[PDB]
Amino acid sequence: GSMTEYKLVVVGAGGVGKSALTIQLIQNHFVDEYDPTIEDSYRKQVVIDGETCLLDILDTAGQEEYSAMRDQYMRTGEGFLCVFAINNTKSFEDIHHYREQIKRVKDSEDVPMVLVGNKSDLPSRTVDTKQAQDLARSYGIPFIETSAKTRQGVDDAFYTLVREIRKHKEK
Amino acid sequence: DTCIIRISVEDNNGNMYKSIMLTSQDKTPAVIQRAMLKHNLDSDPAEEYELVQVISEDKELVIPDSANVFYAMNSQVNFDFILRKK
Ligand SMILES: Nc1nc2c(ncn2[C@@H]2O[C@H](COP(=O)(O)OP(=O)(O)OP(O)(O)=S)[C@@H](O)[C@H]2O)c(=O)[nH]1
Ligand SMILES: [Mg+2]
Repeated sequence: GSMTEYKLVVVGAGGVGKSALTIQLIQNHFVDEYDPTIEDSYRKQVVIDGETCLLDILDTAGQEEYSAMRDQYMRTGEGFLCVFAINNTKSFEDIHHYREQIKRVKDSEDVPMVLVGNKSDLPSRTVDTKQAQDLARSYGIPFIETSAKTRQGVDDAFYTLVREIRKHKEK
Repeated sequence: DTCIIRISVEDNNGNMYKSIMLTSQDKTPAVIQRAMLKHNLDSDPAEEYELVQVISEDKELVIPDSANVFYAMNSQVNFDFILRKK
């Protein structure tokens, strides 16, 4: 065998920062631009709890026009970053629909996932931290606030998702 | 009419590909321009680049510079293309 690879998928409503979070992780880079995604793919070699591994990251469309592609990438993906923006309440309520579609496609009640509240550098939040922490607890998953701009939580969010995958694969 | 194509570049930047939309009316110059924007390529003019379809392990199809892409591409294989400097 060789180095383990983890198929990670970043999902959430349009404009919450899925692509910015991925680009910050992979390239250590941030630019404020409007570039809606259809489907992008990245890779990075990292060390998590001493084990070198390969992250294969799929960055998906938040625009509902591309909603038909979800079934394929949810079958392939091993773990999911469910991203909302802390200044966009509708994106937080949209998390439910993503989670429910993933569970249905994978036919399982416990799929590796992490709840990500992005744009934590911005003022004027509308989703309070406790609300999001309480939802993640009801889902049984980790929660992390992130900023693609300041790098707050970025590595942690992807590393935590890998740890969740590793716990699932043993169970 | 339209379809999704995947565009890669050769830079070791950790990107495997980014997808863009292709229409039956696009010619190669407009596709190269859309690909370059997606990959943040702006220091060169579009004429230095070519668009290349991956057909198999050891065959590629250079899309001609003034062709309709729907007509010139191989519709029978995955829609993966490389954007690279001539
Ligand atoms: N201030 C701040 N801005 C952010 C952050 N993350 C993303 N943005 C900005 O928000 C906008 C949308 O980010 P983007 O990464 O394109 O969203 P997306 O989730 O990929 O959107 P889509 O492809 O599904 S349409 C961009 O302007 C980007 O610069 C962040 O953590 N802090
Ligand atoms: Mg995006």
